[PDB]
Amino acid sequence: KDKLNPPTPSIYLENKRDAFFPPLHQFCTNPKNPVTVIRGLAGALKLDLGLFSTKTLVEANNEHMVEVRTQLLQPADENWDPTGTKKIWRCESNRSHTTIAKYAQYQASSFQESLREENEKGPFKTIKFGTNIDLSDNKKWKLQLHELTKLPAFARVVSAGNLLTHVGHTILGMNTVQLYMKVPGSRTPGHQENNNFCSVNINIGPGDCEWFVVPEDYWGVLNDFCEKNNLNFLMSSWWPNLEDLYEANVPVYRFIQRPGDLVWINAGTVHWVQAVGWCNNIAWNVGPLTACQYKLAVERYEWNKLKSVKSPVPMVHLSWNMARNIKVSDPKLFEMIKYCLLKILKQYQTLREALVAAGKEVIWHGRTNDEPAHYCSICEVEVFNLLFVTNESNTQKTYIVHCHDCARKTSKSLENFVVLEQYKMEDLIQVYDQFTLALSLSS
Ligand SMILES: O=C(O)CCNc1cc(N2CCc3ccccc3CC2)nc(-c2ccccn2)n1
Ligand SMILES: [Fe+2]
Ligand SMILES: [Zn+2]
Repeated sequence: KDKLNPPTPSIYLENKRDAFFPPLHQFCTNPKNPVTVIRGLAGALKLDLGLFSTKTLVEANNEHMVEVRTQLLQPADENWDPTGTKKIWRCESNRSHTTIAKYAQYQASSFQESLREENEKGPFKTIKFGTNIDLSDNKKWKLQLHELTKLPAFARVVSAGNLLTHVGHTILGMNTVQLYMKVPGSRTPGHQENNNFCSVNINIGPGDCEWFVVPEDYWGVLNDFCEKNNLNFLMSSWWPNLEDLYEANVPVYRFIQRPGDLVWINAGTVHWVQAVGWCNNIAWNVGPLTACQYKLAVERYEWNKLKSVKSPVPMVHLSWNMARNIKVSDPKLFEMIKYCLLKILKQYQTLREALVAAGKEVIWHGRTNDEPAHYCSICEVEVFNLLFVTNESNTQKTYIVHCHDCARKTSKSLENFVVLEQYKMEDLIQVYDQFTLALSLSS
């Protein structure tokens, strides 16, 4: 069908007025739009993309680390097995490190080589993709990060309407900017974002990228394809065969992102990308305050536990911060948060009471103000409030956190552990009790 090749939701911007017009924000965060391409965004805001050019990056921080992915240059929208015999999803890629200076030299020489060749099944040539360049340090990237404060609020790295701002600590690559340096054929394999959070991606240019997008509600079909073909959906590198998807009645959105175009990847949207030319891209996550975002983040948080994968967004910690600090006025979002908090509060009460009835002391430990969420050092599950720490780590004040189950598996009666409490019961009950739906007259 044509229903399987739907048009891309696309907003065409001319000026600042268009960029700050509230229907834009609403269009991006509408769950019916799996992706939104905001064309002409950088030009409309007079954003200086030059601050993210390879030449500028090399001058700024020439020894900055780059995670190199070495890949094969595959034809068009396809992915062939090493031998060029059949199309497959798997596309593993070896990792190494280099610096911005060294990668720049390669990106530039690759272009010169192409010019010289233009004046002259596979097997395929090898290319290198410069990935995951960490732009978190404001003292190294001051002008770069400042330029991105010119965006409308809903798309910024930091804003009051961004759940990731309410986490209250850094989640590298989500509430900090990552940069990608590309040559033609550089591929971002298929995935969903961490905990299904929206992503913002700006192409710096000078060349284009081609994007492939599948709506969130078809992710199970792709997960099933992965399980059938011995791939881990979450953790392996795969490039979907478009003929498999068409045969499975999965719609695929496909489009070109030109320099200065902003791509909004909506919550839980499955996507993959290839560079058509030589370009750089910048990206980060945003978590709009909508029922759909919160729900999908919680679903993936729980799915991650079943798949034994760490959630980079600590959804327990975040939910308590939301209750302390955000006046929520959408009834649907409100009820989801309230439901989650009650579950958390009740499981904590059940556990705390079992510990006390077993004669185990609970030690008042408290918390530092900007202290991150904790995860179990063994199984990597988020641990909230009651921290299980060995007698030795407690004495040494390293406070290495375990969850209850992992502690119990190590030390049957918890004789090797102390139990540390970061929040008083009465304080958590109050935050819950005082978290009520705020009235807003708007839709
Ligand atoms: O191509 C762009 O402009 C966007 C790149 N986006 C990426 C890029 C990226 N990587 C670079 C591409 C790549 C190439 C080859 C193998 C693996 C990977 C994954 C890491 N990883 C992720 C990622 C990872 C975990 C959760 C959410 N997102 N996203
Ligand atoms: Fe990503
Ligand atoms: Zn554990």
